[PDB]
Amino acid sequence: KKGVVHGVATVAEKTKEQVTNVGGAVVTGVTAVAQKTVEGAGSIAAATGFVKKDQ
Amino acid sequence: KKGVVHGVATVAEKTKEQVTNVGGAVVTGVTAVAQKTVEGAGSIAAATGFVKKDQ
Amino acid sequence: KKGVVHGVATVAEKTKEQVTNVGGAVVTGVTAVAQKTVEGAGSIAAATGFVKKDQ
Amino acid sequence: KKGVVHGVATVAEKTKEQVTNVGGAVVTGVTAVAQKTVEGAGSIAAATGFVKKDQ
Amino acid sequence: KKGVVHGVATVAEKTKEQVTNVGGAVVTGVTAVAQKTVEGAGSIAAATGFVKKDQ
Amino acid sequence: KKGVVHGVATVAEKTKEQVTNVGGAVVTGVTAVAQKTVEGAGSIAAATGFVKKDQ
Amino acid sequence: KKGVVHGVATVAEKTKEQVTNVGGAVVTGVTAVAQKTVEGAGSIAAATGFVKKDQ
Amino acid sequence: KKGVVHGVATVAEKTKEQVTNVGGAVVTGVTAVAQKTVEGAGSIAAATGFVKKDQ
Amino acid sequence: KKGVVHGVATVAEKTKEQVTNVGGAVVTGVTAVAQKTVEGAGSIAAATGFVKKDQ
Amino acid sequence: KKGVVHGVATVAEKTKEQVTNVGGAVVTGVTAVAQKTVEGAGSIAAATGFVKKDQ
Ligand SMILES: O=C(O)Cc1cc(-c2ccc(C(=O)O)s2)sc1-c1ccc(-c2sc(-c3ccc(C(=O)O)s3)cc2CC(=O)O)s1
Ligand SMILES: O=C(O)Cc1cc(-c2ccc(C(=O)O)s2)sc1-c1ccc(-c2sc(-c3ccc(C(=O)O)s3)cc2CC(=O)O)s1
Ligand SMILES: O=C(O)Cc1cc(-c2ccc(C(=O)O)s2)sc1-c1ccc(-c2sc(-c3ccc(C(=O)O)s3)cc2CC(=O)O)s1
Ligand SMILES: O=C(O)Cc1cc(-c2ccc(C(=O)O)s2)sc1-c1ccc(-c2sc(-c3ccc(C(=O)O)s3)cc2CC(=O)O)s1
Repeated sequence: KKGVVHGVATVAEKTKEQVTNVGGAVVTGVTAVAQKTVEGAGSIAAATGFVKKDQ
Repeated sequence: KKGVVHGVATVAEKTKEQVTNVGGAVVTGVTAVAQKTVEGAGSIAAATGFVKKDQ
Repeated sequence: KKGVVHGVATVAEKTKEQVTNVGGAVVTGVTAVAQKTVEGAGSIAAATGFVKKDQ
Repeated sequence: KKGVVHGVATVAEKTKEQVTNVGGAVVTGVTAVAQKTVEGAGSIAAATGFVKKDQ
Repeated sequence: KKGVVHGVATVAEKTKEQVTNVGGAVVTGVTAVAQKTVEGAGSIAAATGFVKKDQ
Repeated sequence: KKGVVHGVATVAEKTKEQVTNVGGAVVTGVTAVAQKTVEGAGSIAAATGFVKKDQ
Repeated sequence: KKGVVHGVATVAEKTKEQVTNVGGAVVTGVTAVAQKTVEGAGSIAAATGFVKKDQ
Repeated sequence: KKGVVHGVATVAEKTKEQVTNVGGAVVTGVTAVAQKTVEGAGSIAAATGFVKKDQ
Repeated sequence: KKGVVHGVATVAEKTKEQVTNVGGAVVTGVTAVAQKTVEGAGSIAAATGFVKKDQ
Repeated sequence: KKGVVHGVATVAEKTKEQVTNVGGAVVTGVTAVAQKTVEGAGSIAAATGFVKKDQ
């Protein structure tokens, strides 16, 4: 076989899960957050996949 | 087989799940948030997939 | 087989779920949010798939 | 088989769900929000798929 | 088989659900929002699929 | 102060919420159920406050 | 002060929430159930407060 | 002070929450269940407060 | 002070939370269950407070 | 002071949390369960407070 990509690719066979991202956010997984009190200014309480590039 | 992509591709066979994103947000997964009190200015309480690029 | 894409594609066979996004938001998954009090100015309380690019 | 796309495509066979988006928003999934009080100016209380690009 | 698209297409067989969007909004999924009080100026209380590109 | 009750009482001051029940059911709280398919014979799908005393 | 009860009482001061139950069910709290498929005969899918005394 | 109870009492001062139960079920707390597939005959999927006394 | 109870009592002062139960179930706490697939006959998947006295 | 109980009592002062139980189940605490696949016949997957007295 032959393949040429510029990116971003994701090429496969017999594949149970696939995610391609440029951005941005993708949530595909099981996630449970239980929480009782959030205070403070300002605290990232429960972050799973996170990116902060403030300018 | 032969394939040429510019991106972003996601090419496969026999594949249970697929996500392609440029952006942007995609939520495809099970997610449960239970929460009782959020305060503060300003706190990211429960973030799963998150991207902040303020300018 | 043969395939040429410019992107964004999502090409497959025998595939249970598919999402293609450029944007933008796509919500296809099970999601439960239970919440009792949100305060503060301004706090992202419960974000699942999120993108903030304010200029 | 043969396929050439410019994007955004989503090509498949035997496929239970499909979403193609350029925009924009698509909501196809089960979603339950129960909520008791929202205050503050201005707090994104419960966001599932979200994109904010204010200029 | 043979297929050439400009996008946005969504081509399939044996497929339970399909959405194609350029825009715009599409709501096809089960959604329950129960809510008791919304205040503040101005807070996105419960957003499922959302896109804000104010200029 | 003085108080004598036989029950069921609920005596208070400065009190935001009150429920007295003998029975029977009382629903006073925020509740959101979103649901897509219920089958089976016979399955309690989503029960919040529940009592079954079949004889 | 003086108090004599037979039960069930609930006596208080300065009290934000109160529930008295003999029965029976009382739902006063925030609750969100999101659900996609229930099968089987017969399975209690999502039970929060539950009592089964079949005879 | 003086108090004589037969039960079940709940006597207090300056008290934020109170529950008295004989039964029966009481749900006063924040609860989020997100769920995608329930099968089997018969499986208690997600039980929070639960009592089964079948005879 | 003086107190005589038969039970079940719960006597206090300056008390943030109180639960009295004979039964039965009481759910007052924050709880988040996220779940993707339940099978089998019959498996208690996610039980928090649970009592099974089948006869 | 003087106190005589038959049980079950719970007598206190200046007390943040209280639970009295005869039964039965009481859930007052923060709890997060995230889960992806449950199989088998029959396996207690995730049990926090649990009692099984089958006869
Ligand atoms: O609002 C728009 O104008 C954006 C926009 C509008 C579209 C419309 C389609 C139909 C429309 C109609 O019909 O009206 S409008 S598509 C689209 C975008 C796609 C991808 C974008 C990306 S991808 C990326 C990075 C990738 C990798 C990085 C690293 O590694 O740093 S950064 C940034 C951006 C943007 C940014 O600068 O934030 S914007
Ligand atoms: O970068 C920041 O400064 C903003 C910022 C920064 C935070 C940090 C947290 C931890 C940090 C650390 O630890 O470093 S930083 S939270 C936060 C914001 C929350 C909500 C905002 C809203 S909500 C809204 C509208 C809602 C409804 C409208 C209608 O109807 O028009 S407009 C606008 C905005 C903003 C705007 O465009 O003005 S900004
Ligand atoms: O003790 C057991 O055997 C029962 C049992 C044992 C399990 C184990 C799991 C792991 C174990 C291990 O690892 O050891 S054991 S799960 C389970 C049951 C689930 C649901 C049941 C239902 S649901 C229902 C009705 C619903 C609706 C009705 C209407 O409308 O009348 S009646 C009745 C029953 C039962 C009945 O009274 O018959 S029993
Ligand atoms: O259905 C009923 O008949 C029971 C029932 C019915 C009532 C009604 C009220 C108004 C009604 C109307 O108006 O119609 S009916 S109250 C009540 C019960 C309270 C407490 C009970 C307990 S407490 C306990 C244990 C405590 C500790 C143990 C260890 O350590 O082993 S076991 C068991 C039981 C029961 C059991 O054997 O399962 S049952």
